[PDB]
This record gives sequence, structure tokens and C-alpha cells, in this order.
Amino acid sequence: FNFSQILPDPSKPSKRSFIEDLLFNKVTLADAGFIKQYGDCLGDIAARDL
Amino acid sequence: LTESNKKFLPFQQFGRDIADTTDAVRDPQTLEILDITPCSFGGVSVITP
Ligand SMILES: *[C@@H]1O[C@H](CO)[C@@H](O[C@@H]2O[C@H](CO)[C@@H](O[C@@H]3O[C@H](CO[C@H]4O[C@H](CO)[C@@H](O)[C@H](O)[C@@H]4O)[C@@H](O)[C@H](O[C@H]4O[C@H](CO)[C@@H](O)[C@H](O)[C@@H]4O)[C@@H]3O)[C@H](O)[C@H]2NC(C)=O)[C@H](O)[C@H]1NC(C)=O
Ligand SMILES: *[C@@H]1O[C@H](CO)[C@@H](O)[C@H](O)[C@H]1NC(C)=O
Repeated sequence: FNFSQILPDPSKPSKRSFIEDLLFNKVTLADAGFIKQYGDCLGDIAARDL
Repeated sequence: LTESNKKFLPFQQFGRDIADTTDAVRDPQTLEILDITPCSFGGVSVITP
């Protein structure tokens, strides 16, 4: 049996598998950072998104 | 109030946000555009035993 597609990948910085990486890339988060910290919002540039 | 790069058209005076609050202004004496950003605020939590 082949479990390399679901076992964690040590090459990635976060220990997620190939399928977990596909599931994280397919779901488009609005903003998953939660690290705005009011310093990003001081500059009013159009790249700031909502 | 900060210096801004908003390309105001010459008939435009104010800029508005999504909630129709003023986001940029034109200074009347010197025709320049100023961004308005509200002052620093946040929540305070107390961690105690
Ligand atoms: C158990 O299952 C795994 C995965 O199915 C097998 O391991 C090999 O895994 C790779 C993919 O990880 C298979 O595909 C080959 O990928 C090469 C590049 O890999 C990079 O990119 C992938 C993401 O796509 C990363 O996961 C990986 O770490 C690398 O960063 C390609 O260069 C290969 O192309 C070659 O084959 C194709 C035909 O498929 C040709 O057209 C190309 O010209 C080129 O020759 C390839 O696509 C690879 O096939 C898997 N097998 C081998 C032998 O390498 C395990 O082998 C398997 N183990 C058992 C016991 O079944
Ligand atoms: C008003 O201020 C502007 C900006 O410096 C200046 O050019 C203009 O001469 C002033 N007008 C008067 C009447 O002082």
C-alpha cells in the first residue's frame, strides 16, 4: 500500500501532506493571517482588501 | 492625517469609504489630498490566576 500522498511531507515548512496542501489551496480564504495588528492598516493603499 | 496618493479629479473634494464615512479630504488653503486613518484602538484582556 502507498501512503505517501497522505503521510506528512518533510520538505514543506509546515508538515502537511500533498492532499492537505491541495485542500488548503482550493479553499480561498478571505484573510487567514489574523496578523494585521493595526500596522498594516496605517497605510491606505488599494492593495488593502476589505 | 497623512499624505496620500489618491488621484482626485479637480471637481472632487471628498473621498468616501464603503460605509459612506470620509476617507480622504482636500485641504482648502493648499490643494493637497490627506488620508484620514482612525487612531489606534484595541481590546484589553486581563490574565489572572
Ligand atoms: C508511492 O507513490 C509515490 C507517489 O505516487 C511514488 O513516488 C513518486 O512520486 C512522484 C510524485 O511525487 C511521481 O511523479 C513524478 O514526479 C516527478 C517530479 O516530482 C516532483 O513533484 C511532485 C509533485 O508533483 C513532488 O511530490 C515531488 O516530491 C517532486 O518535488 C516528475 O519529474 C516525474 O515525471 C517523470 O515521469 C513522467 C510520467 O509520469 C514523464 O512524463 C516525465 O517525463 C518524467 O520522466 C513523475 O511525474 C513518481 O511517478 C513516483 N514514482 C517514482 C518511481 O518516482 C512512489 O514511487 C510509490 N511507491 C510505491 C512502492 O508504489
Ligand atoms: C490663501 O492661502 C493660499 C495658500 O498659501 C495663498 O496662495 C493665498 O494667497 C492666500 N490668500 C490670501 C488672501 O491670503
